[PDB]
Amino acid sequence: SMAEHDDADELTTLLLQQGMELATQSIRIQQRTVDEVDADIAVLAESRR
Amino acid sequence: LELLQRKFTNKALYSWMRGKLSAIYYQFFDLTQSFCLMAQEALRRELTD
Repeated sequence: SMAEHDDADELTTLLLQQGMELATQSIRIQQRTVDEVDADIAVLAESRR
Repeated sequence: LELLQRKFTNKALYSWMRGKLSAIYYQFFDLTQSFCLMAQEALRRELTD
């Protein structure tokens, strides 16, 4: 029984670490999206000129 | 998946464990039935029926 519980805990820890690094990559993706929106604003400024 | 395969309680451990238990159960059932039969014979002798 103790071995089973330990193995389950180890699996949970591994899942958490993987989720952490995926979250970091998501941060980067969202920053890139913001940059794209800024570029669109620049295009609009040129058209208005 | 790789972590799951290297677990202490992997598939092989459970398979061997339940196979050994199945063999033990199979023999123990015969032993217990023989014991119950001799107990019934003792009761029959006691009641003379």
